[PDB]
Amino acid sequence: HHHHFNLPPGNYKKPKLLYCSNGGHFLRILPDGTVDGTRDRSDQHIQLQLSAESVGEVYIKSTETGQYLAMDTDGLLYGSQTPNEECLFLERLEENHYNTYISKKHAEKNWFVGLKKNGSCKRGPRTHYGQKAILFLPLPV
Repeated sequence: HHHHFNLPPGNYKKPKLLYCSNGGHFLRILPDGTVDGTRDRSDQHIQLQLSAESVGEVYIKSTETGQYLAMDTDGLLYGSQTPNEECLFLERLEENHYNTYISKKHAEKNWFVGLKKNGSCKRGPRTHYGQKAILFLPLPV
């Protein structure tokens, strides 16, 4: 493995919001496949359903649109209509509290899901362990 195996304590029974501490945005997957963040808790595209493919490996799906979160070969997040290898993330505990999501496809590169303070997503190569951008908290919908 390229990464530790500390797992968060939550579960996949309910959908969640993924809140990023960095700028205080919720991860959003828009109908046209765009991925960004918003602080609007009333947005209909921030409700996400996580599911485990293997222990610690997840899909992250928009409940409104059905799209899967995915990271492409240049490190950009996008919404995928179908599950593919780019849609699997290694979900881990971080700093004894937060959830992080590493691209499984790009795990050797340490490419994370992350949000900037201005609510734009991070590109994979601009992410790294230690950043605030990569830290999420799952919140009830």
